[PDB]
Amino acid sequence: MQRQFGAMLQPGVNKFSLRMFGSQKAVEREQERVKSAGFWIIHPYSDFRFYWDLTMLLLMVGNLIIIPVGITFFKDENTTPWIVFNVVSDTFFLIDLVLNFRTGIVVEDNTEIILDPQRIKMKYLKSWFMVDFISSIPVDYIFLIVETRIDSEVYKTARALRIVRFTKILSLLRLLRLSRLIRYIHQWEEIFHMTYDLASAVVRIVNLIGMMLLLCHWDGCLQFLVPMLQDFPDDCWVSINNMVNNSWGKQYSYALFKAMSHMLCIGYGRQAPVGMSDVWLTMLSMIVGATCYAMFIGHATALIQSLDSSRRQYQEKYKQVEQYMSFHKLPPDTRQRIHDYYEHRYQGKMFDEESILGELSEPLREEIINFNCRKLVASMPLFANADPNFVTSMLTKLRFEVFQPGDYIIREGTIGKKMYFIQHGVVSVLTKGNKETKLADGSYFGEICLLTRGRRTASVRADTYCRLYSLSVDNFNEVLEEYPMMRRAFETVAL
Amino acid sequence: MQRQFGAMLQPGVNKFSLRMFGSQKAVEREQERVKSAGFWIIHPYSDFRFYWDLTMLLLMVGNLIIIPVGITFFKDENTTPWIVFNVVSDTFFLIDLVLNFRTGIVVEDNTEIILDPQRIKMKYLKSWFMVDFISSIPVDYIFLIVETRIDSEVYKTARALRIVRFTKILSLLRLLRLSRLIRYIHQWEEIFHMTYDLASAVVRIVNLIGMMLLLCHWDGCLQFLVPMLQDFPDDCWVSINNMVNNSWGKQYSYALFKAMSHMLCIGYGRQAPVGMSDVWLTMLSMIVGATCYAMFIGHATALIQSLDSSRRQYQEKYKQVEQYMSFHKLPPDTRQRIHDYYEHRYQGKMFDEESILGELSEPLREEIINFNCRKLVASMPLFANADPNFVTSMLTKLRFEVFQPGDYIIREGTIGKKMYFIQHGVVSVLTKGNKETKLADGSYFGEICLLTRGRRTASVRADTYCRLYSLSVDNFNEVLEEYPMMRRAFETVAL
Amino acid sequence: MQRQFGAMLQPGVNKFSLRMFGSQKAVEREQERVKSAGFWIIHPYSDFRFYWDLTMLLLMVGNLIIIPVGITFFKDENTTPWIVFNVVSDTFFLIDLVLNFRTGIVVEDNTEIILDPQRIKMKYLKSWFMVDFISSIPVDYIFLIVETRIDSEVYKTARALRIVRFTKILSLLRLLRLSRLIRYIHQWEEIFHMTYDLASAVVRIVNLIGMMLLLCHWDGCLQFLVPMLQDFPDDCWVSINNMVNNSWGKQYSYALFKAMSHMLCIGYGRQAPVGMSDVWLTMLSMIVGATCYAMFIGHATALIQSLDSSRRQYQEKYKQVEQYMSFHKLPPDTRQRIHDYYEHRYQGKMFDEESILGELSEPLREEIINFNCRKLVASMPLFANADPNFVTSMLTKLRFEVFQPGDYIIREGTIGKKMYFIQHGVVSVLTKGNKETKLADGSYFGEICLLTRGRRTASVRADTYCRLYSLSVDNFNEVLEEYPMMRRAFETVAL
Amino acid sequence: MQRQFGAMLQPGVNKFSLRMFGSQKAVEREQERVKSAGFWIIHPYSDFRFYWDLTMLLLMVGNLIIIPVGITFFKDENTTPWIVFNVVSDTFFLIDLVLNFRTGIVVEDNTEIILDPQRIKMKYLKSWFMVDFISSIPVDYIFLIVETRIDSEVYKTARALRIVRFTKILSLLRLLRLSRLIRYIHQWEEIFHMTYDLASAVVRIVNLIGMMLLLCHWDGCLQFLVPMLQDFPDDCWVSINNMVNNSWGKQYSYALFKAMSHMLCIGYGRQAPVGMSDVWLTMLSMIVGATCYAMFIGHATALIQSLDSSRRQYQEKYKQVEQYMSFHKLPPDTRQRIHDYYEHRYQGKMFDEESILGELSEPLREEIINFNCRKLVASMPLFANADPNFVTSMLTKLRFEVFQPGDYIIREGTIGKKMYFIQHGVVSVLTKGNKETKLADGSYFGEICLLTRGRRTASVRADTYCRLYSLSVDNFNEVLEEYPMMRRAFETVAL
Repeated sequence: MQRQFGAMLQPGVNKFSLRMFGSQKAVEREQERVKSAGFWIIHPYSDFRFYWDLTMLLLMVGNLIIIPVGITFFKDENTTPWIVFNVVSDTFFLIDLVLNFRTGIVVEDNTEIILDPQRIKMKYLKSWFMVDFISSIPVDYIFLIVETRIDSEVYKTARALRIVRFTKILSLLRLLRLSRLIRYIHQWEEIFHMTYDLASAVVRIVNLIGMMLLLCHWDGCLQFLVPMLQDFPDDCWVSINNMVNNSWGKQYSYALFKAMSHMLCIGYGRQAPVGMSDVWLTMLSMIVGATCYAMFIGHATALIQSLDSSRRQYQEKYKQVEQYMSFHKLPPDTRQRIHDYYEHRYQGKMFDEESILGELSEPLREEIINFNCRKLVASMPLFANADPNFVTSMLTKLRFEVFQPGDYIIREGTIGKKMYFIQHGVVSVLTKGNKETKLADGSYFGEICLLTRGRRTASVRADTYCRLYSLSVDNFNEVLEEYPMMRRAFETVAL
Repeated sequence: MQRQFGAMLQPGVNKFSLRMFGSQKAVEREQERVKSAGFWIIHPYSDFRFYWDLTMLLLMVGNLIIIPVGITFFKDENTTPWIVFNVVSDTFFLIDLVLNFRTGIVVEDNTEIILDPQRIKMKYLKSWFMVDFISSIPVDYIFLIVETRIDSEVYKTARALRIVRFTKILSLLRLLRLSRLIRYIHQWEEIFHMTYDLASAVVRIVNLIGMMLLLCHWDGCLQFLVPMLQDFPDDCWVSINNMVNNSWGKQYSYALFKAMSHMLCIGYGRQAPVGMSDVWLTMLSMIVGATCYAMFIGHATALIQSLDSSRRQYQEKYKQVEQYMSFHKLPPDTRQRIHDYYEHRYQGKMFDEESILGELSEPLREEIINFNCRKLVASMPLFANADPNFVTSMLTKLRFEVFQPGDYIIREGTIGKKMYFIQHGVVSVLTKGNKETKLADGSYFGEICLLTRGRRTASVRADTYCRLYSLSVDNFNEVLEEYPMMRRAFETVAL
Repeated sequence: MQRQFGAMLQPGVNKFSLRMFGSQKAVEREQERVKSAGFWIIHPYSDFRFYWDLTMLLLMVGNLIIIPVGITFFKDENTTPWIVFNVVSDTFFLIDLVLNFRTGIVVEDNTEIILDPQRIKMKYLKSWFMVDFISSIPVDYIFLIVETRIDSEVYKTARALRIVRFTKILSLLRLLRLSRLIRYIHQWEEIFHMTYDLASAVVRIVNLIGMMLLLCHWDGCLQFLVPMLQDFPDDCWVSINNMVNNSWGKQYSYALFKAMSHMLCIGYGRQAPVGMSDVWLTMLSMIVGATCYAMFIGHATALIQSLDSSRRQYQEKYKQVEQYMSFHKLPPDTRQRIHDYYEHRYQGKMFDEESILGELSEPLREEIINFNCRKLVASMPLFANADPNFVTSMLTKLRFEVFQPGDYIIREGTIGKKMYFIQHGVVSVLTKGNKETKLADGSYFGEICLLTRGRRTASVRADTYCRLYSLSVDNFNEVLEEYPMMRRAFETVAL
Repeated sequence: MQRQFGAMLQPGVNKFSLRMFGSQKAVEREQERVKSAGFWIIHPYSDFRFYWDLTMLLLMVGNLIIIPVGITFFKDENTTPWIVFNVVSDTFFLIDLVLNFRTGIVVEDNTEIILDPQRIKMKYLKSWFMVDFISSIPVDYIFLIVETRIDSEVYKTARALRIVRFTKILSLLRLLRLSRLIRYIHQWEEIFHMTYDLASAVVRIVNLIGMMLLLCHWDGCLQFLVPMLQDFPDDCWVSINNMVNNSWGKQYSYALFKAMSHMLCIGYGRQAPVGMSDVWLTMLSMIVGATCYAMFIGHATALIQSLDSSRRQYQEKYKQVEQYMSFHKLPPDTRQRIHDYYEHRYQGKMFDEESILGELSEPLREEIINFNCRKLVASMPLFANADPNFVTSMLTKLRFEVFQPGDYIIREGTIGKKMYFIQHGVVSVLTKGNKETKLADGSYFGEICLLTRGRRTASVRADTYCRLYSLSVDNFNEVLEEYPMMRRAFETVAL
């Protein structure tokens, strides 16, 4: 299958490519730009790069956990499965270092992914080649093989002891795979922000919890490593606690306890540090742990301030309204009225209807307005015998309004300028002759002033917290400007 | 009373139901939807569900406090009132587990509360049945009765010791009632946000203080439990402190001290942990306590940033104005003038008058404007002999303005465009002939240019920080457009 | 002087009364409302209430510091200057308790200060009378005198030892003066927010530092008090450290060290607590100190987020612009252009010119616009021979604009719509015949299209980051609408 | 070179001077104001002041690190290179104190840098002369020389021991160079905010990390100094740890460990403090360290809340939209539609197109609109045969719109009001006769209603997430108002 390998390196059409490049035609143009690049160029949004980086993350986490425990706590680090594990890992990392010479580079300074095979080489050499080249090759086995090639009988004096100490130091160059771990996790978390829309504070605090666990683990390995390379002098914390000859589990547990004690701000180990190794290592672990815990408090605060943002914005708005009422020295009755109005208008959380209906497109706006109000405008017989385009063009002019119980919605004797549709609540129509009718949901009132443009003949008082839709006369005239046939029909039926 | 039991399960008309469903008719429709559901379906907004969940919270808090202390610190946990307490509690929790098969489920993805008796079953089995079924039945007494049914003489060897240890482990399955505690507290705190409008940061920090006390209590019980199940070896913290045979109060006090020491970032107990049980338990308590204390700092910061939000927004606005003055390199005299203006305009706290008067309804706007200005427009004799509808339609066009002492409010010789009403402050009218009159609160000036639309004939200088209301000529013409009779009356009286 | 005492109780005219009540007439009305209240009613904004509360704060701070140290660390608390100090203090506090029956109460629910002498009595009894009545009277000396009146020879048995312990407990009822301390400090800090405009975060963090010092001091006194009332048993921290018989300075130093160690998250004292007194007292001090330190981190964060608010808002705006450029996939050259434009437009800090000039009054707006631009519009000979009212009405229509070097400010061949005035920068005018002139500060260009309304005849390219003022043709026509004489003059001179 | 020295003191034309003073002419005016000031006045924005302050910072950091270690840990502080180092340092600081009498003072209350040689003297004496005069002169060597001049044989009794103690105390007056360090670092960091636009939180947290390291270093020196001046009594921490006679490296390491332990909230040293020196010094270090660490948590939180500000603002906006959908009780299908629309409109991050295009200048707006849309309007044959000024004036009226798949972009039978250009996506044109054509990127539709102003004849449905540009009929008429020749050409070609 010489075509399937060429297909997997190219960025396939998925949710991510359609969201990045915009159209399917742009993704096909990107596939053609990968095709015209050269000999087997890997695009960093493909499927092969994804599954390869997934296997590399599942290998790097295991390497960064297993390798310091294998180096520091065990004495003979030349057993057969340990060498097998290191050689298999370094084989995968050399394969990844070769494949980095064929992967495109996503630059955040443009929308142009670099696919020039010479320019990716001249960028990867100038950016991240030295770290990956150190962390890929087994420098310790190179030093061991070269030292035994120089002297096959090197174990005569205590110089071979220094060779073993320097082997254990050079084998910590495999901890520079953290750079590739960080660069792969950021590169795929940006993609998963683009696709799935997860909260940014959750992602950053998961990243920080991962780094805190990894640094606590490395510091716990380090505070046993440095007394181990000094052959456990009588002032290190290992020999003071008489735990030189315990099992490696107890050594790792108590060392990780020292690291976590100086990380989460508790302290100490058994006693205070004594030797000059332990004092400076404890100060290093204290600096690293206090920095990581301060950043954890920062990410937790940024997470908590995004949980109730709408209700927080509501309370900021209502404190501004409290200041407005205090500035003009309003009586407390009106303050109770305004408080009840904001409790029954926004229901404790802030939203701006005008900006939200402005940001939406046209069919979503029409769909929301239809679902809200077409069941109400169908109940009026002036509108059921008209153009559906007239109704659709008229529904945009409705305004949502809220009235408290006791309010005069329509005061009798004024110029009628608005027509009201009832969504929720019960109103009372007072007319002359001491007649008081009740209107409820799905009803309407104030329609004579729309047609005739006269004055008010009856009062309307709200009895509950009424949610109403309003239609002005001027907006109705603007709707009649485009539809003159229904205007002439209203002129004839008005006769 | 076969009708009262059917009435209490249905959501009664209260402040909460009227605020959720909107109208009383919608609440009656919800009552009919509960009635047409099936055999005795409980609606989760009712009164019976409220008093039942209140009794369950008052039982769960007592259970989660008493049960770990009864398990870990006491030896013979088969005394009579302890068994009575457990059986009465588990009877109530089985009754609650049965009643969960008849409670509706409030889904936050819609406004449709599920009342289908088969769909609530198929949702509760797929969501939260296993946890409540474990935490309801006394699994420990089942294991004890079944073990004694298998072997009535099981106390011969030390196998019964293992049976008692496993009984004390299985009796901690009653601590999964925390799930029902959390789900009931969130479900009723959402309702009490809807009704009473309490600050969200206060509610969340009370929730966090509750969880911190409960986790400190459970960790204090755990750090005595795990050395107790190992029959107190000579490396646990209990036998090192020689407090195996103290009273249970001293044991609980010092264990809760260890838990709270590793929670509020202090440490340690007496000495550092020694055995492998204590090291990993101390690391667990350190992780839990550091996480809870970091979240406490986060909630405290989110609480503190909501206390002076209006004054903080004022200071952000004034720092923007300081940058505006620094950008155009204004002289310091004008900077002192602008500083005094913002001190005497907003009085240290930010509020936007135009947006607030826009967000309100029509009668509240009319009520605020009447209380502010009808005592001022009644003092002008041009307006006392006019339509009250004219005055009411004109009062909307007033604008609030503030002038510093030394300002020329009206400069003589310009086109008169505004008319000013005095709320607070004393102004000086300078005219020709070196005549300087003083005007004060309730007075007015600049009314000749409203009627005649000519030019200015006298200067007006502010002597104090004057709060004034202004009325433009163009807005007055717009008010006269709708009321032509008062316009003709002003034409006749102007003659 | 029977008039001076009546004058000092009334709120004098100062910066504070003029800012609260608005006008001097309102302050005189408040003085008349104090006069018509009754027999010597004290207004809480007066001068006497200020100097009285100042002396009470300077007495309460001394009492709350001296009294616990005198109670806990000294044995014979019946020496003569100690009794003199307590009697003089309690005399002042009884005088303050009497004067609280004549002080008005500032209610935050209205702008109406209560001055009814019966209603202030019925509010002060229902609000804060019990705490002040306990903290005012010397309950310890009452108990001592009554106990010696009951039995004059009470020192026979060890019952008098219990009497002395109960005397030292009852003498801590003087620590309820903290309520009056808090209520006076909030009441005058609100007034000093109103007058002097100090940052709110600074005031709240000074309040919190005061409470942290006072609670650390009280906890240090308490952790010596409770072992002292138990006659120093052999498990308290005092007898373990062999510091029962040291001087009181060393006892207070080490006790305050224990309190501050459990406050600022360090711990412990010498060893872990042992007795059941010390364990629960250490847990109490840990809870209080961890709460106070978490609130200190919260107030420090709220202080730090208000230091660079303008530059933070600038960076939020520029990150939105970076997202806008990333969304339309703009080339990097235009991104560098937009970056240079925002560096040379806002200079790293956000300010909105239109909203700031809208919020100001009319003379400040005229003063800023005159200082910015009258030196520029005087240099044009079309405007120096015109009405100063014409210039003043025209200057409002100028717009501030910024052009990068390389930009074509005027492109030749278009419809001339704007006229440009130069504030800063050097532009190049290119015309036909390959002629390139340089214009600099105080010059102007594009004035022929203002008069004639034709087309462009020469190009203008910016050579530096030019700050310019612009004047449109349509705004110039709007200025000519009100001033027809200068329009006719421009018609004649244009001929 | 008598001219080069006069040139270097004057502010040269660079990026900073051109950004501050605005124009090169203003910088030449500032050079003339420096020239007409007096005898060799140094301007604080020059090059000489920059390189001088750079050498002073590189000297002050070395002095504040070396001087306390040389004072506290070494016994004979009169060796030759130590005296050479102090005399060379104090010579440079006296030269700097002389040069402060010739440096201008940048005042933040205006844009006028003070260059009056008498007024800079009378400001520097009243502001910062005493601190710099103490920190410049070697007060310790003055006291030593004067004491030996008074008595040449002063080493007879133990009074010379007191002289040496007082010499080591007075030699800590060189630590008042911290004032000049802070005043130089703020003065140049303001300038580097003006030039290079680095994030403010990064700069403030680097400043705080510097102060935390310096205060930890000084506290570590102090907690050895105060036991050293008491000749190491048997209750200090030095003699308890038996480390009086160790090397100075071990003493400094363990003292810095005590300071850092009480700074990063860990504690203690070996044991608790015992003597009254150590208790109060430990309380001082605890207060300083807890304050610095709380400010570090504050700066870290302010840094973290500025990292994802755009995505945070997007999530706040979408939570407001979730509240809007919950308020009107929309069905979940429309909620999924609105969620998909905001995922495909803003792509997870908030930006406001209208405000951003309003804030830009005219050529940047034209350049962005040309790059977005001139490749689209060139493909329409109605526009390729027209004025390029017509196209340039018309391109401003395009609006960016986004449609979901399934939406009817054009519904057949309505009044045609808009014309649509396709940027991304594939649409389907349905017409009568069951004909369905596909249009893609670079195509256009709905142009007949622009010319004729009739009704719709075919439906257009979106099949993908289409990004379109729209052009209304009314905006097209407004474009034709200014260009009547192309309007007449469209009238003729429309025939």
